Amino acid sequence: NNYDGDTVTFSPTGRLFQVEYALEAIKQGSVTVGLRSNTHAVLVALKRNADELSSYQKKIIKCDEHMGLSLAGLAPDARVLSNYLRQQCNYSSLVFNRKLAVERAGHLLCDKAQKNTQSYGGRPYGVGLLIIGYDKSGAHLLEFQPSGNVTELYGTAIGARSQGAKTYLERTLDTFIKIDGNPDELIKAGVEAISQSLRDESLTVDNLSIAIVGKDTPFTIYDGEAVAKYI
Amino acid sequence: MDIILGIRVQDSVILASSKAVTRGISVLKDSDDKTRQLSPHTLMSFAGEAGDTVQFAEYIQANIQLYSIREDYELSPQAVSSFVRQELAKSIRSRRPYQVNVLIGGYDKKKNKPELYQIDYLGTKVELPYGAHGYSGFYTFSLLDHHYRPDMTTEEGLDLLKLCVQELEKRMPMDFKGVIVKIVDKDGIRQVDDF
Amino acid sequence: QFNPYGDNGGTILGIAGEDFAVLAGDTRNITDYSINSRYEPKVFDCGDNIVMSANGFAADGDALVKRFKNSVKWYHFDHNDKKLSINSAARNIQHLLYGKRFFPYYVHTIIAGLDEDGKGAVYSFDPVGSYEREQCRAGGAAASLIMPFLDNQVNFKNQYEPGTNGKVKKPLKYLSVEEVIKLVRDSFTSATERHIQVGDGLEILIVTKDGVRKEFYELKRD
Amino acid sequence: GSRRYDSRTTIFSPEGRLYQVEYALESISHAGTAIGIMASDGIVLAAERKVTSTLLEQDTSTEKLYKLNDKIAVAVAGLTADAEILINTARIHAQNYLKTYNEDIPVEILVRRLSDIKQGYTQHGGLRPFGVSFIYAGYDDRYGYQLYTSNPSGNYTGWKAISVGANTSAAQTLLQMDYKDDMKVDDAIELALKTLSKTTDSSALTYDRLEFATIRKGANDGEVYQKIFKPQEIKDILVKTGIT
Amino acid sequence: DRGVSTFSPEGRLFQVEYSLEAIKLGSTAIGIATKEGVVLGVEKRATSPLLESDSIEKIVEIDRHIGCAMSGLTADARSMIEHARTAAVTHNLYYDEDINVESLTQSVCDLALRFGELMSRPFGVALLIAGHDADDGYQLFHAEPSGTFYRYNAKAIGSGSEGAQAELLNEWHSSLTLKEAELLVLKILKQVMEEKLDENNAQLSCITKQDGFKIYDNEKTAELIKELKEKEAAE
Amino acid sequence: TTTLAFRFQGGIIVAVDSRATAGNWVASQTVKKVIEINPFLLGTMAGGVADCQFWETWLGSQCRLHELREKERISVAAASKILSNLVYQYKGAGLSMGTMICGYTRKEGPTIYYVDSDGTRLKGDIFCVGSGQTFAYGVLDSNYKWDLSVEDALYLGKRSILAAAHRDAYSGGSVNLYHVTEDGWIYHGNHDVGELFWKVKEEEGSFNNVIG
Amino acid sequence: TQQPIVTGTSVISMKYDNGVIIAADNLGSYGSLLRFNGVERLIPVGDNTVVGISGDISDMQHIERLLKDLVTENAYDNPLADAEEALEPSYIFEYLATVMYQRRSKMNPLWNAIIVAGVQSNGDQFLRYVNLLGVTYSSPTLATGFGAHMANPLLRKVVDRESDIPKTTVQVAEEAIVNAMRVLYYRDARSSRNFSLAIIDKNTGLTFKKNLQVENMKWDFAKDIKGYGTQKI
Amino acid sequence: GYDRALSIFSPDGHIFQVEYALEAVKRGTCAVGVKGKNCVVLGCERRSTLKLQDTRITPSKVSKIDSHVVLSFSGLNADSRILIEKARVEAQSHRLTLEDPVTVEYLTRYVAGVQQRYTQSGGVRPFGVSTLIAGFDPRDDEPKLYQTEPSGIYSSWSAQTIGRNSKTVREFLEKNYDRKEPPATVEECVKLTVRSLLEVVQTGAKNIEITVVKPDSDIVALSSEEINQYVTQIEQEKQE
Ligand SMILES: *[C@@](C)(CO)[C@](*)(O)[C@H](Cc1ccccc1)NC(=O)[C@H](Cc1ccc(OC)cc1)NC(=O)[C@H](C)NC(=O)CN1CCOCC1
Ligand SMILES: [Mg+2]
Repeated sequence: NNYDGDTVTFSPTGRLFQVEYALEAIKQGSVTVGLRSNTHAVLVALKRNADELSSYQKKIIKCDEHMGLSLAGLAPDARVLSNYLRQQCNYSSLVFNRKLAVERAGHLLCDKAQKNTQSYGGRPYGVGLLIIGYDKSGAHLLEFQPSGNVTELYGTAIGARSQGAKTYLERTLDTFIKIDGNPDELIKAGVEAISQSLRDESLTVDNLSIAIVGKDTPFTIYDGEAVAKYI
Repeated sequence: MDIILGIRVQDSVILASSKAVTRGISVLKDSDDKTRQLSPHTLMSFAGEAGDTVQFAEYIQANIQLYSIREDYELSPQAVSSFVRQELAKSIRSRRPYQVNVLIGGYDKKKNKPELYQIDYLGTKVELPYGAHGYSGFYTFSLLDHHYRPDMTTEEGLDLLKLCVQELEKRMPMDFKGVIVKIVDKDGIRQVDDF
Repeated sequence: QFNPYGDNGGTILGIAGEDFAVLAGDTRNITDYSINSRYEPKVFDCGDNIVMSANGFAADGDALVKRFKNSVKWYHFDHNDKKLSINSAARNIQHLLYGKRFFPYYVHTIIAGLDEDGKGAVYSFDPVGSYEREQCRAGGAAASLIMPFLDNQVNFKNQYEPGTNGKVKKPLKYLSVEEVIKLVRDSFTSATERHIQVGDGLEILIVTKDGVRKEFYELKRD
Repeated sequence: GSRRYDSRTTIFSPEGRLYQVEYALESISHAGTAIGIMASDGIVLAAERKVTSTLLEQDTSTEKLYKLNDKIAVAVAGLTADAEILINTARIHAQNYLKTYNEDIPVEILVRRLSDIKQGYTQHGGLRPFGVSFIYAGYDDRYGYQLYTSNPSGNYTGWKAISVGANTSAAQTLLQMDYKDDMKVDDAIELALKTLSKTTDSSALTYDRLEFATIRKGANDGEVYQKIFKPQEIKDILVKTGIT
Repeated sequence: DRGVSTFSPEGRLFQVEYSLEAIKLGSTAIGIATKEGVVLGVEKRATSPLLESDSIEKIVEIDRHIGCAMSGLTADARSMIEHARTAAVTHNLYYDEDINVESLTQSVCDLALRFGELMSRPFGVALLIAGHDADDGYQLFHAEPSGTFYRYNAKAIGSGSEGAQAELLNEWHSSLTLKEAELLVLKILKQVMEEKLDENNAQLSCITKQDGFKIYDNEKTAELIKELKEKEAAE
Repeated sequence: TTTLAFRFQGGIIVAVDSRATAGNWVASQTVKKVIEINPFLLGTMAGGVADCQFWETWLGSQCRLHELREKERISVAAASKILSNLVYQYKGAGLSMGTMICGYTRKEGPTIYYVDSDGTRLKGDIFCVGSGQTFAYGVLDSNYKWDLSVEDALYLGKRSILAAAHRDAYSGGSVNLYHVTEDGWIYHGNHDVGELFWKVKEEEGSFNNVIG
Repeated sequence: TQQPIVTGTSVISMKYDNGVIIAADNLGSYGSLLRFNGVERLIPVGDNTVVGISGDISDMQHIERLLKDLVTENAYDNPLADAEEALEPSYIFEYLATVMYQRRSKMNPLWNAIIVAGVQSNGDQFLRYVNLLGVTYSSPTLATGFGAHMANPLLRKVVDRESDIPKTTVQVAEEAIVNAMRVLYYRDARSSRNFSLAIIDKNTGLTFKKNLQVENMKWDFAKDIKGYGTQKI
Repeated sequence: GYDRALSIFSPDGHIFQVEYALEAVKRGTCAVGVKGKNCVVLGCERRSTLKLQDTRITPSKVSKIDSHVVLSFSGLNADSRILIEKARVEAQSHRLTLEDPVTVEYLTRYVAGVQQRYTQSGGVRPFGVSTLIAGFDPRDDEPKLYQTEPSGIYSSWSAQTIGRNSKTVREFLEKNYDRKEPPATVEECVKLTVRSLLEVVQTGAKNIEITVVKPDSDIVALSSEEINQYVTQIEQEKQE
């Protein structure tokens, strides 16, 4: 009310309204799902269009051969943060000949987002990210929020009506976690998960976006006719 | 570059400047005009390091032209020469100084008098009846000491100048391919085409 | 006074065929009169069917290859996974090299691959970024030994048709990969004989539309 | 952050006016009146000191009239402290010009630069403008005797006779009435003092509440002299014109 | 007042949303993409009859293979075009090739959110970027001050946009010829424009692989206007 | 290097050799020393290969930006001055360039500008630049007339490079010919000195110093 | 631009079937003055890497601090700091190689020759060299300074190529290293008798041996040498 | 440095600071530009509440940017000096690098760009100035007349006016100016310019300034008597 003019101001109950309004931009964004087994990690994203004449806004971005994310909210902010991740992954490779741990990737995003919530003039990032990767400790899935809070999970979902997919994955937890050495089945579980967030619209060929990374699989994105298999 | 001369007579200033541009063992050009008009009644000749010369001349030219447009008024030759000297005086203590020597010939319309200024790359200014830069001076100064008179006409000044060019063509080691002569007087700047 | 440069010896060689290209280089690494390694590769697959070698001062060579490999990576990120063409790679490398015009990378660089028509391509660079596409180039310590042999055997220089009174030149033709590898092996054994910084092993990278293949051969170790 | 306390000094009103410039002019309208009158053979500068105290040291005082160089002077109306900042800049600018060209600075060039500085404070920087209006009185060999005025907006104009500060409306009407082009310095002196005497908010105009100056070619042959009047000299000139 | 980079309670940047209102006030610009080329057309909209309409430059070349049309606060577009041209030429210098239309658009859109308390406010202009490259062929992009860009088969921006877009929805198909697209832009522009459409208050342009980006002459457009009126009367 | 370009009745001839050297080592015989900036502008290269190659390519990018911004092809004077002002900024740093900016525009007509790395910029009708410039001058000057035909001018340019290619140890390879008209530049082929010398010797009867 | 003051001489090393061996004497020379005798020039990083350093000792001590700090920094927010995300020899080397090349490029080098010996997580032997110029190379045997000229020839008789590594045991390898250290003591004027030796094995792990001495030296034949030519007495 | 974003969007999509800068232009004295067949004429109003002025030294309303281009304006006087100075500097810089004086379009484009930059830069307000830029391109005899405004938009005009009561004089010019036949001579062009100002001015005494620009750097300002003759002639034809 009087305490939402900028990020540098606390409310009387200890809230940061600008950070909460940034969180609200994610809720308006299109649904995206993340889930993993012990061998592979999968992103599934529902893409959104302006109208029937437009393209479908790309939701998934590659960060390295072994890491990448999906976005929900302000896409330009995802571009800034993904670019930062690309550089950090790249610094780790050039300097230490070391693939950046997915956990460190999360820590770096957390600290970058935080600085924007404590200084005058700046603003919080207006996007949520689901980072998947495969590193020296196996498959991983992270959830980034622009408050700074990063969380490691077996599965999750962000965006509009994400609660449907998040409930489904919470039920399916024991099943999909043991889909080891089988990419197509783990994707199927993710495609079924995102289907719990659909209303009036269904998954079409230029609507669905899937990404996968794993033990013997570089981070690769599937669009167009390549996702027709899963509808 | 190399030879630039200047003679102030009764009613005008006459500048002579060699036409040769040499680089190594090749005379690349024999029709080079080593001068810029700074204002309608002010002419500057120049000689020195390659590149520096023209870059400096055109830089001064741009500044004097800027002043003229701003004030709708022509700076006196004395004022222009002082501006030029100060730019060279700054330059000499720069990281890379302009290695350019200049003569400034002008007609002061307020005084109705011709004025010749000799300024070297250090920023050493002197007003003179006759001036020269480089090795030219070693022949022309003594020659002009003898033959120059302060009340001479423009025609007498040109004959006096022919005498200098002849002496230089006789005794100078290098072929400087003749000179372009220009006259600065009450009616402005004009070029003598047959010299 | 500290001298930032050194000479790590060795030599490299690139030849282009009709539908392939080879980039060869010996595996010896030296300083002064000592051998540092008998097998230290300096010919690298950089992705997008581009092979590269920067011979001379190894620290600068490795730095350059590392930067170009990284340039290929960011080219994909910034231009929707588009394939970096060999001509575009060449121009990019010029800027990498010329960027250090006043503190140069002490290396003779050669890249090889296929052009956008599928034909074999070799590009070669000086230490400060000047480049040129050729059928043929030797680089490094033994470049002066090998290059004239390549002029004669790849481009048929100074060879005339017998009985034509030195009037008709030997016609230019593409060489088979079998013939090219024979020339590479003979070039390197000859260079090994007469140049002290060349020897130990030979590693050839062959580039066709199918990918990048390797071949290794022993060289004299003295 | 600090946005909360920013007055925004360099913005437009909905009517297209600069608030701070308008309010600075309102401030200046309460300052002691200063008058400049340009004659054919010289310039007069006359200014009224702001309500004087009898214990004020009058002879060693300077409030209104300042010397910029040997050929140019200014009359001030507004904040004195602000004026001195600008005067020292103007003095330095004149010396830069003399150093560069070996010629005394033309009056307009000096006036333009000082006015350009004022302009800058109205367009950028977020600072308050200078609460000062100047009357410039000077001579050069191009235009001869010149009078200018500049104000907080950084706008300047040339004049034959002009007033700044308090009661300019009344003062300008009186100057417009009695001024004529073939006027001499001694006549202009009388006009300046008569105008102040009628527009003054004081009971009667006296020597101790005035600063006075002339710029004549009344030196010896083709050269200009600046005369900043002493207290006794103002007392005499006030008697000579029959005001006291 | 309030911060320039402030979020609304609905999760949108105030300034970006307000700049979108400025674009709705702008003159209409329409783009249509075909397999034979991309057509760009704009409403000039002279404020007075004394203004020489040919000096109104709302269609602009970025490179030989990329063109651009604008709508909104058109003065803001100058630095966007300058950047686009430099980006296009710079890429050709570094890589000895033409730059992808998408990569160009992305480079322009990177400027968009570089505002705050960088420039003081978002751009008040939307751009239609049309071009061709070897990879993705003929393309049309709509670049906004939000930093977002969409690829379009057809798109209208400006005051008559929502009406024109609904018309483009019906008329566009994947087998349109270049000539069909030219007439379609003229037709839809004539519908949404205030004043009567002619060669002086409307301008056409296209980009083709063969001839590159070309702004049409007033003589050429006049014939297409005459061809359009005759065809509508013919049924 | 030996490069030349001269003005005449029928426009501009531009001729260059194709050798690159690293000391006494012949680095290349097939180097390209003319850069085609646009259909009406040419640039010749002499001196440091990288310096010439890098900055004249860069010059081409600046000329393209001019015509995008100004909706008009850049003048030869303005194009040359971009390059000369650039190298002047680097004066002392050790750039090595001897270049000639040759081209046609409506306002200028056929124009040639000499630009070097010390900041010298000269308009002129005839220039020869490079280590073998003097050898080219000898032949070119002694056969030059304004009224040469396009056929004779092309040959003289070719013959002047051949002269320098022969005598100058750091020139050779092949001759690249160009002809600039009001309609733009026209390429007139690559001519290997290996064949051209003997062809010229036989047909012309010159080069009697050589064992036939 | 530097000049080295207190210096360390040769560092020698080689690969064997299960791991790597590295050695270096305990001397800190001050020109011709053999100033310091308790200097450790082999520095372990974790339980899988040993960095051997020759050249300037002040710069060596700086590098020690960097490696020490690298361990600390790697442990931060790293639950697998003693497991999957522990510092590998290849990570430690690439870091040093980067620093060395950056410092030479700023014309202010760390005046050292460095050999990083260790065993990777997959069991592979790691052995690579880097110096003040940023020059890097790898070989079955590696040595710095005089070691390059005298040790390498001896060590290459045991492991002359890659295929000789599986055929070489830790007993044979250590024997060759200890012999090489003796030869260096005979012939290098800036070497000492006391030295340290480290074995990094993929089974038995890191074994760090301190206060070793060169022994079984041949000096007896010296009694028979008289004058420099003609002297019989 | 002072960073505040002064020019910003409002809910309706307007930048009020730019629009309030237009109000400053509307307050300024009237300026008019009319281009003929072989000339351009710049006319300017001077308010007559200022008597005792010294017209020798008072800044003229029309300024030379180069010998071939001129610039008149309406709005804040102090602001105009900053634009004129920058324009004059760019004019000399263009001659220095391109070896050719600026075109009128280029010089206009530069001035318009400066004005635009002050509408989305932090810490600054827009220029309260609209300009009329007139002249002839080098080696060209086609007359050029351009207008700029605080927002940064610029365009070419056959004839145009800016400042106070500009809508009245624009109304006059819109019916009195024929595109098919512009003022064929200098006299015709000056007269049409003076006529248009007489719709708004008051007295044709020392209130109207006229500056005529012709091809090849031929610019001259008319004196009082010369202008007064046009005023006298127009009034006598009016009484009909
Ligand atoms: C003739 C052959 C005489 O040199 C020409 O000038 C020729 C010009 C030329 C221009 C464009 C393309 C090809 C050829 N110049 C050279 O071939 C040139 C000679 C030269 C060498 C060094 C120089 O620096 C003082 C200046 C001129 N050769 C090269 O540039 C060779 C290929 N490269 C190098 O020598 C690499 N050096 C350049 C300087 O920096 C260190 C590395
Ligand atoms: Mg040997």
